[PDB]
Amino acid sequence: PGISSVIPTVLEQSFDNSSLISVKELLLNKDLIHPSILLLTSHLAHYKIVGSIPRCIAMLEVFQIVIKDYQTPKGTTLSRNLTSYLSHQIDLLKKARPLSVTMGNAIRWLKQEISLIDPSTPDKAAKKDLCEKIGQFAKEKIELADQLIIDNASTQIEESTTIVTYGSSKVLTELLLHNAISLKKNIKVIVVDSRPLFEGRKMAETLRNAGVNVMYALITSLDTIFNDVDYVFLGAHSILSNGFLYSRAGTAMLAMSAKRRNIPVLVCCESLKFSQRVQLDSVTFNELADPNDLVNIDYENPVERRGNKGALLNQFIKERKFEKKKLAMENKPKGNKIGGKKGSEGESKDASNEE
Amino acid sequence: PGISSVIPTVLEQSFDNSSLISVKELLLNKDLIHPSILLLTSHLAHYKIVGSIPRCIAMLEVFQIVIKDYQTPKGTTLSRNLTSYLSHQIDLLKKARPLSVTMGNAIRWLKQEISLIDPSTPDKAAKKDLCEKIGQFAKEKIELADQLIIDNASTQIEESTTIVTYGSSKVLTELLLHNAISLKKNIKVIVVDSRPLFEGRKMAETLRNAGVNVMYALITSLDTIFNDVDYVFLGAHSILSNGFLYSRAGTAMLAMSAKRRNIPVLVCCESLKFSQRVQLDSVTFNELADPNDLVNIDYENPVERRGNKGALLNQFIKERKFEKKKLAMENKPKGNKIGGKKGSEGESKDASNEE
Amino acid sequence: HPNAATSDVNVTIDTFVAKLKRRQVQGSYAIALETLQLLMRFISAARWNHVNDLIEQIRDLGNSLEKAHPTAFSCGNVIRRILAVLRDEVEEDTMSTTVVAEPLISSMFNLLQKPKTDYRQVAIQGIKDLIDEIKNIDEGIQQIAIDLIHDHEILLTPTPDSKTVLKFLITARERSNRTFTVLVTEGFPNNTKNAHEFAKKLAQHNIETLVVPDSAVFALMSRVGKVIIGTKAVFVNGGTISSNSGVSSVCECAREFRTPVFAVAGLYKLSPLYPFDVEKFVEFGGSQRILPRMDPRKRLDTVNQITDYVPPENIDIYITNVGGFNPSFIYRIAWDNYKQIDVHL
Repeated sequence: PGISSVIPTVLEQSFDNSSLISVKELLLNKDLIHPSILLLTSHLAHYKIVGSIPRCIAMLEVFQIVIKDYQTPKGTTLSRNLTSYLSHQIDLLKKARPLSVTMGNAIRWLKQEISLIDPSTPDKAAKKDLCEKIGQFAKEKIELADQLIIDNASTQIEESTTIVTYGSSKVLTELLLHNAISLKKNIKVIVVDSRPLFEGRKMAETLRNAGVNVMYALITSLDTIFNDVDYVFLGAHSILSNGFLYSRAGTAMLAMSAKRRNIPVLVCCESLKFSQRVQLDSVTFNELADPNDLVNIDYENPVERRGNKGALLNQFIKERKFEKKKLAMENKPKGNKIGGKKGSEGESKDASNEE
Repeated sequence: PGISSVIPTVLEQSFDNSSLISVKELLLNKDLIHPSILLLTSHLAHYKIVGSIPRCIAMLEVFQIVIKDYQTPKGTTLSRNLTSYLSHQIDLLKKARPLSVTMGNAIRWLKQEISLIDPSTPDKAAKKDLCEKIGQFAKEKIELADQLIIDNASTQIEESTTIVTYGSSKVLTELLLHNAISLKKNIKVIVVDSRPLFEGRKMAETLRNAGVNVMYALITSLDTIFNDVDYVFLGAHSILSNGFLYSRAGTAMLAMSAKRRNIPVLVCCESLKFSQRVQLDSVTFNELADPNDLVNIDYENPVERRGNKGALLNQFIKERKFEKKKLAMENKPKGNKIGGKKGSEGESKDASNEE
Repeated sequence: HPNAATSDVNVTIDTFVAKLKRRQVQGSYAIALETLQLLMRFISAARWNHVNDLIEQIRDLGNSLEKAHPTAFSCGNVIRRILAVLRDEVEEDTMSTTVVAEPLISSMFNLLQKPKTDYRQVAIQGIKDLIDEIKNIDEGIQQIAIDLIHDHEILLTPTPDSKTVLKFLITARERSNRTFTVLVTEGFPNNTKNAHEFAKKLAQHNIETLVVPDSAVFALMSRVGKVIIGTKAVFVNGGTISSNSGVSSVCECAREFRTPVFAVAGLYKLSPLYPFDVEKFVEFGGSQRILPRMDPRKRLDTVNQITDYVPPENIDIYITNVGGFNPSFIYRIAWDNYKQIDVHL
């Protein structure tokens, strides 16, 4: 059946609409669930590496694995309880960590596929062709697109560069790595780190693993870092029907700063991340997590100090809340690198109707 | 003392910084109150003409009259209960309607005067010179100051000008009259008026009575007349020690519009209007009146009509609240013509130390 | 001028220097107090005979102190104030010794045109007055301070390091009729613990407290009503040095949204010297606190700073013990406390 109720810490007065609670340690579940989904959920819940791009790929891989493992029952057809199973999986995912736009798209695609082939064909012939098709799709709309984006970026970069970067966006890491290795230009990389997830640190580590000249900074230290420095790059999660940048935590402020100090910002996005859902603020739907992330006192993740703070429930009238997904302003980013080479962010849903 | 508490209309959830109601109809009054004060109170309660400048003059006149009527008693000295009486008067005034900075200044001056003359001089000789002194003061800080303001305006205002004005500030009216008759110039005077007060209308009427081309303007139709307009003067009430104009009704909007569309805003002010008290928004100290003024259909002030409106407590939660005095911004009004000739609004209290 | 003249007469200078260098002394107030004490010691013990020479000596001492530590502004300020106090008295004395018209309190044309007493006691009294002033600032702010914040309004608080700002907040919170929601920005490399402490204090006081990370400033900005700075030093044109980390960006954001930006500090923190360079006055922090290891961290050059500088364009209000002032007006206040020649030493 699962688990219900029992939530840690205060519920707060403001920003109460989305799930923030749940299974962290498993106790009593339905005896039919494939464990790979559960494992994935466990990973996603306590993840520090993933950021919009790889999650969907991982999900796809999991689905493929499931298909490979899937065996049709002797009585009922191929699609009878499969849909129910899928629904259950979705519910589990939501309980663990809310579904992204890419994930939704993937789900839609899966549904379409299900509709395409009606229950009449044998087992070993259908899924052989399905898995191949899915692989082909993956090759087409993801990796190739990424490659195209990279190549576009390559021509767009001039001579003598000093760049400030943020996030654990895989595409950006790929880009920077490419710059370092195959282009052999005068590239300087400055990294910004955030409190909820150590993405900046990871980026820095990756850079080190290549051998790049790295400056390391935070959200607070920005007034002195400019005083020569030109380009600013950000990692996007999804672009809505309005045209606003619906992305991760510390991006919008950086963009604003860039705008203030002359030189504009450039953001990268895929040709599948676009959504039909309409929202213009972070209050509508937001990725909210447990206040356990904002407990550690600086330095590193595993330290555990008995300093000043370490209580939430016992404290009378105290609201410790943090947000993960933000909505950045429309006019501030100028450059968008998508499947159609180059374009403005004001296009919004030009690819959505195109499909 | 009279009547206190028990008043219609709710306290309201939004905007409750000042007390909202006070005596209007005379019943059971103390047998020592001078009738001129009472009459003034009756007037102010439902006034259409006066605003900041003439009010203070009227008050001064009343005070002079009181002094003339006052004689030193055999038992009590000249400085024994006069101060108490003054305090009582002030309290009455406050109860009736909130007061200006000029009035306060006048009160302070009076107090100073009281201290200055020692109770030893002949009584007849004392008040003889007192009333003369007060007259002199009035001539200096009002009439002479007005003249100075006029002269300042003269050098700055070009040949054939279009002036857009708001309210019923006497100084501005005087200036316009001067422009019309004494100097003889081509003037186009656009006057804007609101719903609860017909001050603009009155101004227009006065202009007509002289022989000036007047355009009647409204809050609903503002942008149509600007898009031509070269010079804008606002109805001044008090300048704060930050650089903000605490003024009557929708002047802030006008100022904003001016800022947007080419030309800066000009303000004419008295040397004694300045305040050392500081505030930066309309929420701080609001001047309130009864919602009874906005019940009837417009046309004229006294109508008494049967229609639809006339419910404050009868219907399911109905609040009909309005503000009389708002805040004008800092950077938008730059021009200030005072008793010390020239200065800007950024120069907040440079004249306050000079006196 | 070296320390050859002062060795057995005054010894505490070295101790003061030590306190400055290795940061044994903490909080600008404490520094100011120390400076005052030093001045008192100088006055009670040393010999003068002449007045101009004494003044020169004092100036030299001030210069030396400045050279020893530039980030200690309060120390400088106090000295300057003392000099100003001395100067007026000296001027008065000269007029009696010899045995004038002015439109205002100070004249510009007097510089162009050619122009024993018990002054020691007066000087001593000046120090006492200064001490008294230092003692209470919050009492002269609260009469103006608890007039701005209203019901159902939301406050945003960068820099909770200052002791005055907290007090100001507390005084506002005391009132039963007033209710407000508080958003607190953390400040990672310098302000975190302090911020936490502030939050705890707020909780104790029984007010609605919201702890906000440095990245989540943008999302809540549609609801933000007012901005308050925990500044450490005030200057001539309006620009201020803030008490470490996470102030500039927030101010910029406020400016963008046209949110009112308040500042509470005091006139002892106010300096008659100009902040011509950000790089000269602002001191930087430590690299060790951010990231562990050393051998790979030779490649990873980390940038982190203590103090923060905010331009005068963003900040509009400077409420002190005297009253409410502007960045366009505060210069005059400084002049009223520090004289014309006393600026350069």
